[PDB]
Amino acid sequence: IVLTQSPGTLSLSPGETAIISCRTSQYGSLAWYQQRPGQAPRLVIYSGSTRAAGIPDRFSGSRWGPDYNLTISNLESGDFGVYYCQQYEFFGQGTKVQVDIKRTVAAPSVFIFPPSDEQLKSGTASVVCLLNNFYPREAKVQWKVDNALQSGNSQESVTEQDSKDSTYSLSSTLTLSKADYEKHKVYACEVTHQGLRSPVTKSFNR
Amino acid sequence: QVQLVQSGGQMKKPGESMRISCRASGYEFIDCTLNWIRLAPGKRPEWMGWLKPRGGAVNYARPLQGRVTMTRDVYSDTAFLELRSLTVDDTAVYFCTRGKNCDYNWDFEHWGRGTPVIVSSPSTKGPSVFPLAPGTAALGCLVKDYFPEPVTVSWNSGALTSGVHTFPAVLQSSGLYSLSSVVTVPSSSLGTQTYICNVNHKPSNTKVDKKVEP
Amino acid sequence: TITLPCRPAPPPHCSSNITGLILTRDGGNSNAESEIFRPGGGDMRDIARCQIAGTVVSSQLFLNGSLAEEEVVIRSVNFTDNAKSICVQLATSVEIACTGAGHCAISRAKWANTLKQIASKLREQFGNAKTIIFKQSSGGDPEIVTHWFNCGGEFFYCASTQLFASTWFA
Ligand SMILES: *[C@@H]1O[C@H](CO)[C@@H](O[C@@H]2O[C@H](CO)[C@@H](O[C@@H]3O[C@H](CO[C@H]4O[C@H](CO[C@H]5O[C@H](CO)[C@@H](O)[C@H](O)[C@@H]5O)[C@@H](O)[C@H](O[C@H]5O[C@H](CO)[C@@H](O)[C@H](O)[C@@H]5O[C@H]5O[C@H](CO)[C@@H](O)[C@H](O)[C@@H]5O)[C@@H]4O)[C@@H](O)[C@H](O[C@H]4O[C@H](CO)[C@@H](O)[C@H](O)[C@@H]4O[C@H]4O[C@H](CO)[C@@H](O)[C@H](O)[C@@H]4O)[C@@H]3O)[C@H](O)[C@H]2NC(C)=O)[C@H](O)[C@H]1NC(C)=O
Ligand SMILES: *[C@@H]1O[C@H](CO)[C@@H](O)[C@H](O)[C@H]1NC(C)=O
Ligand SMILES: *[C@@H]1O[C@H](CO)[C@@H](O)[C@H](O)[C@H]1NC(C)=O
Repeated sequence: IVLTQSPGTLSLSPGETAIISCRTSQYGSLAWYQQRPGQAPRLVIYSGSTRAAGIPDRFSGSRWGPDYNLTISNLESGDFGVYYCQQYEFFGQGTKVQVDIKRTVAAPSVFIFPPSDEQLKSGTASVVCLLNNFYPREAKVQWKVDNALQSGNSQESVTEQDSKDSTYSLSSTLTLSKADYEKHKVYACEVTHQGLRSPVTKSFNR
Repeated sequence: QVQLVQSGGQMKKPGESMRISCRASGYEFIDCTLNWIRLAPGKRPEWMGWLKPRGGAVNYARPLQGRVTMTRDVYSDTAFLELRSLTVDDTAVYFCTRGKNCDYNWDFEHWGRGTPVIVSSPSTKGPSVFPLAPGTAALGCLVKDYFPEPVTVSWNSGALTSGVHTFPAVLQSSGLYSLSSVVTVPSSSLGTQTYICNVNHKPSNTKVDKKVEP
Repeated sequence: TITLPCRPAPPPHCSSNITGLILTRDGGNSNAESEIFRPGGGDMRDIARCQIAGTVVSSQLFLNGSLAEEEVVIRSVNFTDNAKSICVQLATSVEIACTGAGHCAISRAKWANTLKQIASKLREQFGNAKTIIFKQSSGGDPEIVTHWFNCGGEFFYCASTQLFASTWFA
C-alpha cells in the first residue's frame, strides 16, 4: 500500500494558495505533516480535515474517494517547506512548497548532448538534455528513442531560481549502456513548455 | 506539556551497532505507544517500529526485522532504539514519536528534536568527467559516478562566471551521484577560446580538470 | 503432542481449556505476499475491550472463556491498523493439559486444525489469498513474550516458542 503525492515540487510566491494532492491505495485516516528546514516535522492535519494544535484556519484538508488535498489558503514564510502525507505507518514521497519570484514568461533554449566517446568505451552512454532559462518551472521532458517513449531510465534536476534571471534551468540525464545505445541509431528529446507554441524537439543520429 | 527529549547526533562506521535514547515527560509514560521514524534526505519517511511501554510489547517494521531492536525503561521514562549492521543507506535523522491521542497511534503530534546519524564508508569514488559538446552554443561537463557528496565545479579556473549553470546531483540506481554542469557561450567562440571545467571533489581529494572541445 | 517449557511447574487443576488468543500483526508492508502474526502484544485494555475473556488472567491465550457457536471469529477495532490487537475466539476449545511435572502437553494435530481455521479467517479479512506466518513474539517482558497466566493466586510462565512457529499457504 503506497501513497502518491503530486506535485513533487510545487513552487509559488507568498500570498497565494498552495494545493497538494495525496493518492491513497486503501482506507484509513490520513494525516498531513509540514517539515520546515532543519526543524522537526509538524502535524498539520489529521483524520482528513481536522487541524492539529496551533494550526491556523488557512490550512484545510479535502477528500474525494481515494484523493486527499491539503490547501494552504494564504502562503506565509513559515508555510514554505516540505509536506508529507501519511496513512498508518506509511508516508507519501513529499512535496516542496518553495518561493518563486513572478516574472515574465520565457521559453527554454534547448540543447542535446550525445555521449562522450570515452564513456562509450567504458561501457556506458549518457545522453544529456539541457533546458536553459525558462519560466515557469513546470515543464515536461519526454525521452524518445527511434520515436518510442522511455520511462525510469532517465533522471532530472532543476537549478535554484537564478537571482539575475529569475529563471529556471533543467538537466535531464538519459543513461544507457553501450549495447542498447548503439542498436537504436537515432534519439530525440521532446520539450513541452508554457512559453512554447509547439513541443520543440531536439534530435540526432549516431 | 509533552516533551520528547532524545540523544545527541552520532557518527558511526559501516557495520557497527547504534543505540539512541529518548526520554519523555509531560505525560504518563506507560500509557502511550512510542514510535521511531527515520528521515533520509531526498527519501520517503520510514517507520521503524512501535513500542508499548506497559509490557514492552513491540512491533518492528518488516524491512528492518533482523537488525532493529527497541526497548524501554519504565522508571526513568525512556525508550531506546538499537540498529545493528549499519550501512550507508541508514544515514538518517532518527525521531521518536507519540500520537496526539493515547491510542490512535498514527497521528504523530509529538516529535523529538531528532538524532542525526552519519555512517560514512572511508571508501570514496572519484568523479568521472565527460565533456558535452555541440546563434549561441552550449558545452558542458558530466560529472558521473562519484561518491559521496559534494563536488564543486567551475570554469576556466573562475574566469567564466556568466552563463554557467551547475546542477544538483542525482542519485542513480548505482548508488553513485552524477551531476551536470553546462555553460552557454557565443557560437563563434567555439573556435577562439578553449573551455575547461574544474571538478573539485574533496571527499576523494580528486580535482579533475577537463576540456570541452567542439 | 507438543509440550511446554513451564516455570514454575503447574499443578493438575491448572490444566484447562483454551478459548481464544491475542495476535499482534507485524507492521508491513514489503510486498503483500504474506502477513506475520505473533502472540500477545496486547495491553490489558485490549483484552478487556475484546469481551470474550473468562475469569482467568492470561497473556497470549484466552483461557476459561466463552466460545462462539460455529466458526472461529476474528475481531479487531481496525484490521488495517497494526497497532490494534486481533481477538480470536474459537467454537471448539483446545484442552491444554499440565502434568504437574513442569511441561504442559497439548494436542498438536488439534492445534494445527484450529490454526488452519484462524489462517482461513485471517485471509477472509486480509485479502483472498495471502500466505500466513505465525512467529514467536518480537520481544518485551516475560509476561508478554511467554504465555503467562494466573492459577489460584499464583503466576505461571510457559513458553509458546514451540507453539507459534508455523506457515500456511492457499
Ligand atoms: C479502519 O478505519 C478507517 C477510518 O479511519 C476505515 O476507513 C473508512 O472505511 C469506510 C468503509 O470501508 C469508508 O466508507 C466508504 O467510502 C467509500 C468511498 O468514500 C469516498 O468516496 C465517495 C464518493 O466515491 C465515488 O467516487 C470514488 C472515486 O471517484 C469511487 O471510488 C466511489 O465508488 C464512488 O464512485 C464520497 O462520497 C465519500 O465522502 C463521503 O463520506 C465522507 C466520510 O468520510 C464525508 O466526509 C463526505 O462528505 C461524503 O459524505 C457523503 O456521503 C455520506 C454517506 O456515505 C453521508 O453521510 C454524507 O452526509 C454525505 O452525503 C468519500 O470521499 C464510499 O463509496 C462508501 O459508501 C458506500 O458504501 C456505504 C456502506 O459502507 C453505503 O452506505 C453508501 O451509500 C455507499 O454505497 C455504495 O456502496 C453500496 C454497497 O457498498 C452500493 O450498493 C451503492 O450503490 C454505492 O456504490 C463508504 O462510505 C471510508 O471512506 C473510510 N474512511 C477513510 C478516511 O478512508 C476503515 O474501513 C477501517 N478498517 C476496517 C478494516 O474496518
Ligand atoms: C479453568 O477452568 C478449569 C475447569 O473449567 C479449572 O480446573 C481451572 O482451575 C481454571 N483455571 C485455570 C487457570 O486453568
Ligand atoms: C474442558 O472442557 C471439556 C468439555 O468442554 C471438559 O470435558 C474438560 O474436562 C475441560 N477441562 C479440560 C482440562 O480439558
